[PDB]
Amino acid sequence: MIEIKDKQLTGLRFIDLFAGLGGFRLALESCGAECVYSNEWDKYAQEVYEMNFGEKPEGDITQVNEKTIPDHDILCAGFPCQAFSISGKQKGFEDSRGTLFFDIARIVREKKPKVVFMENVKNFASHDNGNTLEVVKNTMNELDYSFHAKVLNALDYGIPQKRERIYMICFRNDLNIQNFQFPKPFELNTFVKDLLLPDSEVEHLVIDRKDLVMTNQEIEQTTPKTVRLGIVGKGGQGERIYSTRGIAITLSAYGGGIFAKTGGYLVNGKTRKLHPRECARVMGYPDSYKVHPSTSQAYKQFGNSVVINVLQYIAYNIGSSLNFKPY
DNA sequence: TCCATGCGCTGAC
DNA sequence: GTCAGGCATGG
Ligand SMILES: Nc1ncnc2c1ncn2[C@@H]1O[C@H](CSCC[C@H](N)C(=O)O)[C@@H](O)[C@H]1O
Repeated sequence: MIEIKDKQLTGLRFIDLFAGLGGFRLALESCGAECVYSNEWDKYAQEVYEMNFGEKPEGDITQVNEKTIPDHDILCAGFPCQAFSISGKQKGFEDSRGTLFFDIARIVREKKPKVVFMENVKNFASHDNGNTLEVVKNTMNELDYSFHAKVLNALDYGIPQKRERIYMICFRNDLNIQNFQFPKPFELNTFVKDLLLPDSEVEHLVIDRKDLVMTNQEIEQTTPKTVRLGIVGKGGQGERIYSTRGIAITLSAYGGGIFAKTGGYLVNGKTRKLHPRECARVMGYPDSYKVHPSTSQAYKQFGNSVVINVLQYIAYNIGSSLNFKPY
């Protein structure tokens, strides 16, 4: 994550729904905002969240009485994407994990915050011929909010990872916000190799497959894209090796393959998965953030997480708009 | 709400 | 054609 000099969100309160690792909290707090409520039902996610923030999030949001939630100015929610990912069944709203948005609507209807800040996968904008997005837009409009949505790629915001997500920002109408804008992209100057740990700390992650097949030669010039160098097995998900001179592929939470949830990388002549810490760095998490003791749960959590830097730029712009109150 | 891995198709080219 | 992006099942 980066450092924010002008704390645009100072004095504002927000709630951390579907908290997970707490990426939204890190981002909003870096801007001076105060967290007054968090919710997450995963046991292991609750443990890591408590390790880094000192409090346990409330459980299953579907069984929480919205009136119970503390007044707040901004509602943050990176809700479940498994039902919308192109890698799954795309049942969307017909999936038990695809209805959480309505829980969000339910909370908004009661608390009416100034801002609703949501996140999901890129496919959310196209899912079901765009009906899924329209449903969200209309729901928010009927709740008396403006709706701003855009897919952003982490690689355009200083992070060496290809992670395209849809960001949806909504301002309550009585605030008359007409100047909100998604941050503009900029040149990437950091690559996977620059975030790697020393070889002496990841020897155990090295994988030596006899069926490795180099499909491309290692490049010598860094580039803002994923560069596949080869594959193992049939080359499916988790069986693809990439160059550290390029950017990391998107981290997976439920993915498989021999290089499961991180993908494989060519490092100093050897192929290996990424270490939890490296996963934290590709997600913009500061080295001071404590990862969950179970590496398996750590990979899962980062796979589901958001990129801190992208949320920071957006949070700053939300604040910039809320603070423009000329006479 | 355990950990591991071979898929087996989908969306955007 | 090229390639990035959870489910099912075994222990
Ligand atoms: N009914 C529910 N109540 C509370 N949390 C839920 C839920 N259904 C799913 N979740 C949680 O929703 C999260 C979606 S992924 C969220 C990532 C998070 N924003 C980050 O910063 O790391 C997961 O951690 C998952 O366990």
